[PDB]
Amino acid sequence: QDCSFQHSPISSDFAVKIRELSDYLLQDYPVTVASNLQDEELCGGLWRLVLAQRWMERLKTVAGSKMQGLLERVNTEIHFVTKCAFQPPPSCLRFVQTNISRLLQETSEQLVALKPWITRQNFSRCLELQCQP
Amino acid sequence: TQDCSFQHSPISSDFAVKIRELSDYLLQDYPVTVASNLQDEELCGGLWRLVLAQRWMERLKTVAGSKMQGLLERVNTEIHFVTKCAFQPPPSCLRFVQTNISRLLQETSEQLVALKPWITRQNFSRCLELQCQP
Amino acid sequence: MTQDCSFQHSPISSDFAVKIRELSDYLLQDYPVTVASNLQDEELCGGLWRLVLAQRWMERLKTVAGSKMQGLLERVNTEIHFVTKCAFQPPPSCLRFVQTNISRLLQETSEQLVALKPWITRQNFSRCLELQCQ
Amino acid sequence: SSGLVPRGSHMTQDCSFQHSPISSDFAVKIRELSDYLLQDYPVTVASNLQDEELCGGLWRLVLAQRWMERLKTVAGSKMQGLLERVNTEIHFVTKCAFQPPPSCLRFVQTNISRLLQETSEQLVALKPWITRQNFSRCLELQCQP
Amino acid sequence: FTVSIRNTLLYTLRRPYFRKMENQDALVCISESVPEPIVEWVLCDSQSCKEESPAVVKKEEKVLHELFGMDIRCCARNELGRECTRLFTIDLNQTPQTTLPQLFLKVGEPLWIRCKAVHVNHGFGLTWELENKALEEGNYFEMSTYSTNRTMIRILFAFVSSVARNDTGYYTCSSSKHPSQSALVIIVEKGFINATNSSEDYEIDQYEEFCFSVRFKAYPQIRCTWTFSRKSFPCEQNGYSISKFCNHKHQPGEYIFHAENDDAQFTKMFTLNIRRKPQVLAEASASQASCFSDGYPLPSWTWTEGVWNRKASTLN
Amino acid sequence: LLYTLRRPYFRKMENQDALVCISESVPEPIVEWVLCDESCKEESPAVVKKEEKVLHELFGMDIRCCARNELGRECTRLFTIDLNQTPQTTLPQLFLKVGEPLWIRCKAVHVNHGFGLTWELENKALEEGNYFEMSTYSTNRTMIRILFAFVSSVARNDTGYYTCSSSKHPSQSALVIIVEKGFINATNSSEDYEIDQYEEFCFSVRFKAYPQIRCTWTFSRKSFPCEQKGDNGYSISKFCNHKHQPEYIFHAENDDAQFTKMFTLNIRRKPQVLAEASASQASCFSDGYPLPSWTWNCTEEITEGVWNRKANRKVFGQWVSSSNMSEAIKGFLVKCCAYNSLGTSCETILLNS
Amino acid sequence: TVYEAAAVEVDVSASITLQVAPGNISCLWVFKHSSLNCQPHFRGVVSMVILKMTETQAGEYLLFIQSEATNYTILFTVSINTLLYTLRRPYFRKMENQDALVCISESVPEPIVEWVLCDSQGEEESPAVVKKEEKVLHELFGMDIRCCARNELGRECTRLFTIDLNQTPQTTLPQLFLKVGEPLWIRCKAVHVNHGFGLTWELENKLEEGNYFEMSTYSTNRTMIRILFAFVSSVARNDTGYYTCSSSKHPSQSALVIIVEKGFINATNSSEDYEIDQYEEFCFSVRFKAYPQIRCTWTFSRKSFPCEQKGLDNGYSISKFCNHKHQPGEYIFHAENDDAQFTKMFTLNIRRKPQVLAEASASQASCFSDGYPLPSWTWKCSDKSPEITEGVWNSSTLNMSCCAYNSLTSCET
Amino acid sequence: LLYTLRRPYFRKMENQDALVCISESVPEPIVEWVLCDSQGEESPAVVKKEEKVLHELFGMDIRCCARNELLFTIDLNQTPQTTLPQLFLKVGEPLWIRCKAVHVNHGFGLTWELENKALEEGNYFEMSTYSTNRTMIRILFAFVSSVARNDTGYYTCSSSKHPSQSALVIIVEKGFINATEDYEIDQYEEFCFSVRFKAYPQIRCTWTFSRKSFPCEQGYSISKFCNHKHQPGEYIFHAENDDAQFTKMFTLNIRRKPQVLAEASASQASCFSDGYPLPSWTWSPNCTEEITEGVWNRVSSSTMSEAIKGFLVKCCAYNSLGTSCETILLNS
Ligand SMILES: *[C@@H]1O[C@H](CO)[C@@H](O[C@@H]2O[C@H](CO)[C@@H](O)[C@H](O)[C@H]2NC(C)=O)[C@H](O)[C@H]1NC(C)=O
Ligand SMILES: *[C@@H]1O[C@H](CO)[C@@H](O)[C@H](O)[C@H]1NC(C)=O
Ligand SMILES: *[C@@H]1O[C@H](CO)[C@@H](O)[C@H](O)[C@H]1NC(C)=O
Ligand SMILES: *[C@@H]1O[C@H](CO)[C@@H](O)[C@H](O)[C@H]1NC(C)=O
Ligand SMILES: *[C@@H]1O[C@H](CO)[C@@H](O)[C@H](O)[C@H]1NC(C)=O
Repeated sequence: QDCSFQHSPISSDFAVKIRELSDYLLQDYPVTVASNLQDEELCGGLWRLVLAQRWMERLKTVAGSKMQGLLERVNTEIHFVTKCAFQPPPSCLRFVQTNISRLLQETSEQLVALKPWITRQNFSRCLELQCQP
Repeated sequence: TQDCSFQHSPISSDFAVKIRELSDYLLQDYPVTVASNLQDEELCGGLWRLVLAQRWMERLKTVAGSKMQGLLERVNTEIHFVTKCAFQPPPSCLRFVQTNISRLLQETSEQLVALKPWITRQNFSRCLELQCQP
Repeated sequence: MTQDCSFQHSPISSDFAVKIRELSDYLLQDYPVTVASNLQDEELCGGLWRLVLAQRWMERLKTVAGSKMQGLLERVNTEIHFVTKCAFQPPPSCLRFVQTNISRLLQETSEQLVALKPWITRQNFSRCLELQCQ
Repeated sequence: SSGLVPRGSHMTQDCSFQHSPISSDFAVKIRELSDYLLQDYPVTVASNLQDEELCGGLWRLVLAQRWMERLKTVAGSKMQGLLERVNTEIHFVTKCAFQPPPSCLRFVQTNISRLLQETSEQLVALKPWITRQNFSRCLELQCQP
Repeated sequence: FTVSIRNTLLYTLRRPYFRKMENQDALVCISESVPEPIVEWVLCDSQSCKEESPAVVKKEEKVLHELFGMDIRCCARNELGRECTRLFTIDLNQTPQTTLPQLFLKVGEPLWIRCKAVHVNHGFGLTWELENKALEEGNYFEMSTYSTNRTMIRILFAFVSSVARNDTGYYTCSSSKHPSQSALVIIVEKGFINATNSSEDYEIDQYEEFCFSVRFKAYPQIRCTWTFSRKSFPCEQNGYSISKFCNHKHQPGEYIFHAENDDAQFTKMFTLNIRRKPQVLAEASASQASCFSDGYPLPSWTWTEGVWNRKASTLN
Repeated sequence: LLYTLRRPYFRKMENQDALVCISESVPEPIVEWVLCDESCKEESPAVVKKEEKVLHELFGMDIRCCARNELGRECTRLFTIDLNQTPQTTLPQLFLKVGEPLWIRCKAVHVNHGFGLTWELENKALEEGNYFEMSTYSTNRTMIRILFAFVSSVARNDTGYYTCSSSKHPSQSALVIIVEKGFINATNSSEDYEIDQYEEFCFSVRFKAYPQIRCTWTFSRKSFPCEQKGDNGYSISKFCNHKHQPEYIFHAENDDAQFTKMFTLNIRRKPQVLAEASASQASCFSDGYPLPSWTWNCTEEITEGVWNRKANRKVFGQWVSSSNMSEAIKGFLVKCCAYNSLGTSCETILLNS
Repeated sequence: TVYEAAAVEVDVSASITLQVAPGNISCLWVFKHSSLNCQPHFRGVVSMVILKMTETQAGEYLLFIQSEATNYTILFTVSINTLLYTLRRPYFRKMENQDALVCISESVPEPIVEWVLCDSQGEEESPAVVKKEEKVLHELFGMDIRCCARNELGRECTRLFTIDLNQTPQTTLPQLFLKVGEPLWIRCKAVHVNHGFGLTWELENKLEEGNYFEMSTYSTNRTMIRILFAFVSSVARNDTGYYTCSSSKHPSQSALVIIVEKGFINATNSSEDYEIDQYEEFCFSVRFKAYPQIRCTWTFSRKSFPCEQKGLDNGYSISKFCNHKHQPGEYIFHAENDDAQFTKMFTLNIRRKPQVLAEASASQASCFSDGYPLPSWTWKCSDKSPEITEGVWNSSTLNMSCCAYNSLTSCET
Repeated sequence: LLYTLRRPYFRKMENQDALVCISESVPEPIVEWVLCDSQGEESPAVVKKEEKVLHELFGMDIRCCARNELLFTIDLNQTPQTTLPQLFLKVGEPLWIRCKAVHVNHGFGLTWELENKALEEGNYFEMSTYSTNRTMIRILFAFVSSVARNDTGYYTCSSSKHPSQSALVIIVEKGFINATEDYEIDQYEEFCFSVRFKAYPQIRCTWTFSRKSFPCEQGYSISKFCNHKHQPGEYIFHAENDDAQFTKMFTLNIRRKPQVLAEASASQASCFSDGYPLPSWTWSPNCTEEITEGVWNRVSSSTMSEAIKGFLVKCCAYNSLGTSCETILLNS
């Protein structure tokens, strides 16, 4: 199932929803980031957003009534990655423990860099996550 | 010689509300610690654990966001009275076990409830030295 | 099937005890880290499971370390980084951790590598991927 | 009294510095120690020190100094040197007979990074006054209530 | 299947009363009325605008848990209108009021006196004294909460299920860190309106600034009306309450003030103001004992040839 | 000093995607951005005010700059086209003087983010430096989108029909009318009115005028201001405090235009015939009514004897007037009647010296 | 306790002096079983001067001090032995306890044993090379590892033979020579990313258990270096052969081991006699393959100058000499090692310019005299006014009882 | 890194307690600060730091160098190098004198003084740092923006735990060279020509002879020249700075050893030629000892008589280093 966005799914006020979630988070809560994702100028940020998105769902299950709303509001900002049939992570994909503050900061950076290209590129080859050989 | 007693009750009536409000913004599986080998004397037990829970509220404030700092401090005020007493530093034999912050908050609430009817009737002078279980 | 773990060539270096003594020279020995309290007695997976956990600690420590301390941690992290070559499953819910000194964690890590050195290339560690509780 | 001055009947409290004990390169020795420290190591700072525009920074430096000694005992061979080098920067506080902390003094757990940062700022603010003020009344640490 | 909103035409709106919920420390507003009313708790600050929400807050719940705060009052609203009962408070922090507050209530009603004191640390107590004598176990309760810095607010409430002559008297609250403030409780057998009425008639000049006044100590809060000729206007209703009326418009006549509560009534008649004026006029030439000169002048002097007819506004 | 209060104008901040309010005045004014939510902003509890230069949260129902200095308060509302909402004035018209900046925000709300927005000047594409689009999320994964269209300084070239269409919404449009100087268009005609005696009557004036006019309802000397309220398109000003008093002139004017409308008023009352009077050898009655018409055994027959009626001897001053000799020949009691639309009334006089 | 030590060697029965915060720092000399008073001078220097080094003088000489310590003791060993001096090159032996090497260099007097590890041409001659005098080396990884012994005779060094599989393929199969009995040491280093790679030695291709061992360590960003070195306790003819190392992620590099029964110098002397060309940019050369690095000397007339005994990229070392200064004669190259000697005679005949007649003699006939390498003269009669005539004789002089013929002269008869 | 174009000057950075090197030159040069661990030297073991702004002003030998191929210290802790050091400068130049003192505890001060008088507020600044155990080093610099005759004088630094050491400042004119000959040696002696001079600024020197000019290894500074090659003649030393010049002529001769091999005699007249700096001449039954009275009177040679009787006669040269002779026949 093809992968492209005719209309931009990235909102203009996404950095606000992340700063608001960060204001109620304990910055040293342990989450993970991929350590060996293949160097790919087109799929790179998209693969990490898919992974960051997978974390927003896991976090909602252990969050309190009000924290669930802040997580869901940030989840909506990057939920578009699920519109695509991204294949399950390969066996070779390794993850490294990081602070939730680092995950949120990187997520913001990935959305900024992806903003000017999200509607101009065909992301069909990104559906298979690749490891660096 | 160092004494520890409360003429007027330091436990507020709405403490369970400030804990439910903090818990609403917390990730329940955040790792904190609880003492694994506290001697558990019928008078000092809850007080020792509140001292330890209090020590955690300070550590948490240092890594909390602007608004989370206020929720922590508001729960810290509910159990801050334990610092009115000269509690000695934990002994070398005290071991700690990792637990969820939800478990720490729940236990703290339980300790305050059970301590509420006795906080002003008992002399806690012997609680200043934290003791290890046999 | 759930098999995928063995080393044809020994990943344990001959100068690993030096990188740990160099880290220890700049660390405050009382700094609180954790060790598993409930790891099943397995004779083959034991040291490997603890090295996986010690490895998990080297990453967490690098995030709160100063410019130069980051290098010492990373240099010890390289000595035990080989555990990540295998798809070790996330820790089970029943795994309990106990607070210990960073000096104890480093000393145990050194001991595990020494005992593991003569067997790392002769054994199949496929069954170690699932950490087990006692 | 362990042998008081035989001239003045109304005590003989003394604590002042004729020559400045604060070095100009103290911020360097603290940044070098901080480079090998785990910033979240737990130390303590006084929570209820009385508001005293003259003794304030001096009391906290005395306390920070007490921490440098405690830390040296649990430090590794090379970390001991970095601690001692920062200890020398604030060791002058021991030239004065500061009385042991009162029973009312409460301490709060803080990061070693916070302790080092405030020690640096206390030395900076104390630098222009260390030789102009009489610190005799600072020998008794005082609490807020 | 049969609960229709088409029934008897009695209808009522009895002011709210208070009752502490079971064991838990929270208050409940019981306001009676034949058409059941909207029960809303309102907590304000240093009050007084009932339609201002940037500091004052309204919470329609019928059960209030956050009893700490400046102006707590319960309000009932149902077809007939809105009757409200304010919770009597004694703030030991608030400056010494040179008035000694008086609390009036009809025998059978529930007495409620909340004592709120704010101290720096928790080290302080609060005590109620029924005229320097012990209070009953089921007549008091203490609540506490933390404020702003490490501040502590303490509440020491005193309550009577159903009052009687026995319960009337001087109540005082003292704190173990604050000055003892007091208030007296006056029990009444049936609503009352006590007003002197010492200004039945008045007199003023053609351009003088004047307002009719009525000072009254009455309970419960009275419904007042200032009527004159036919035109009736409502009113803007120290221990007593003083009602005023200034829109006299220099118009002379009877200005009657009718005020009444649930079990009492009142009516005060205020006669004319009058002013100065010359006003001259000529009457009928065909007349016995003077031709007559009409023209109502002024109350000052009310009206060459002798032997005139009798005058009574017009001189015949 | 030459004190002023020129209405706010808009300029998009060059750095980011946010708008800036440039209101000119002497003395310098209070610049406050007000976001109501509903195209009315009647009260102030639901309404949200944010007095700060440069607005960043441009999403919302009624956005208008507002507030001023010692002179008063001049406001400029941001023209909006909500495709998600019901159609307001069917074909809205936007008027503005040549040189002023045109601003039209197009807002649309859709369930998923899969939808676009486009501006068109009558079936033709828009310039790159004349548009900018923003987007944000709402309620349950909803997406709101705003595609503003802007002109730095308008001219005759820029006048025309603008339309906004969405790739999941119906295309709504609005026409832009550029004006060379201020205007007041109102159906100016000499209007005369006449109320009965107690009926509720209101004077009205419908007008399409730009910029917002300063209006005044003056009569005799007493001048009272107006509720210049604005669904038709034009604004209708009303005046009801007539007090049954019988020329009400409405003078309305803007920066580069003026207007004045004269309204005549009367009170058609039933005739009063109580003014009976008779000199020797001549007798008459005085009738107070807008429509008088006379009539002269006892009081059963009409006498057509002597007359001296009052003709139109009051030009331009026809407001209130009485009306007629009925000369003696034979002496007797005689009745005299006034006639009008609302019936009759009479009085009887004796013919004696 | 604190105690320092130093070695001394007595050179003839001569009178020599021994000297070693300027303040009141107490002194006390402790000679061989006898006490001695002190005289301190100042920074700070104390001395003990002996006149005519007797058999009694030689031995233990201690010097105790006390100022900023309770005891500050020094000790010196004065040796009288006579002429049994030596300087045998360093050898290697792996410390029995762990995986670390030890340098055993034999000599009389005992030498300073210093290990030198420095990067092999990155950018010798110690610009930033690391010298570490320890006699026991543990960090055997990286660079060019060579040990050096230095005694009264001089400095002899033995470099550890390395085979870097990670380094560029050397188009010349290296040869390792060593005398029977000496210890063979061939270290193989291979750098790979991932640590997943093995190393293997083979002499008979197709090695002894106590002749091979491997070490490993990590580099830069998770890189891995592996050392698999082979060692022989005492070599013999049995151990001579082609050794090769192959890696399970690298190309197999090799080197041949040549055992020498005795020390040797093999040099093919070619040309031997030469002639200068006035402007020819020449340098005398000598290519030689010799096991013990030879001590060389270029001597001429009496003036002897040492040589730049550089090594050639073929196996042999080529020594050069260019400071000929166009001076003619015998340039002899004498080179010798521990168990062998060599000498090559290089004749040189430059001149290249005729020198005219000068002597006028009444006795028998006048003389010629010509400074050119092999002139040919003619005797002439057709001088200024006008013939070939005979001239009998006993530079190249000629009695005529004359014009020179060369490739590049004049006279008056 | 030679002192070419305008030599470096110093200026304290207004922002912090650190010094800045301002060296003027056309093309701008490489400005490098060099701090040595000991009194000295240029050997590659000390520390070079090209930064133009130096912050670590504590240390033994601090000096700034301007290159591109176009700090006066008083240590109270240390022993005095010379008896009363002299500092010379041209009017307008900036004076810089750093005083360093090392003490065990921080309880000690440092103070600058002129001839029994205190120093100006904008002419002094002090820094301090810790050493070894818990030692304290202190540097109290004194500085003049632009010197004049007013600023010339004896400056001294005294410490509240150290002995007061001093130095005099001489600041007049714009450049001087103060320096105070014929020589002769035997062909075997090892000799070096010398020149002691106290000069400021650093002089450019040149040792020229015949035409061949060779440069030189330059309280006072002593320049030497030893490549004489036993060649005789005039060796002239020309040294000069920005506002001063100098030239010294050195005559050189060789041993008076006489060579008498140049025998010659015309008929009826005879003489010998003697190659020696100091010749002195001497002219049958006697065994070559009888002196011939003579008729005529007797790098350069010398010459003797007219014939009366014919015979073999010996003639001798005499000098400090003995004699030598040759014999000629009086025939034709
Ligand atoms: C509680 O926090 C505030 C903010 O730091 C401080 O309160 C002020 O303290 C000073 C000194 O006692 C008083 O003069 C002010 O009136 C206080 N203001 C308020 C708003 O409380 C103080 O640091 C803390 N302590 C107290 C007693 O409030
Ligand atoms: C009320 O009055 C009665 C009179 O008999 C008495 O018994 C009772 O104690 C009084 N007090 C209360 C609180 O009821
Ligand atoms: C090893 O060398 C020794 C001595 O040269 C010899 O006796 C032996 O047979 C050799 N063995 C092999 C396997 O080469
Ligand atoms: C050296 O020369 C000798 C003599 O001919 C010969 O026996 C020997 O094999 C040669 N060695 C080498 C390696 O050239
Ligand atoms: C100073 O430090 C050195 C090195 O640690 C030590 O040897 C010396 O004893 C110390 N000085 C004193 C007086 O302790």
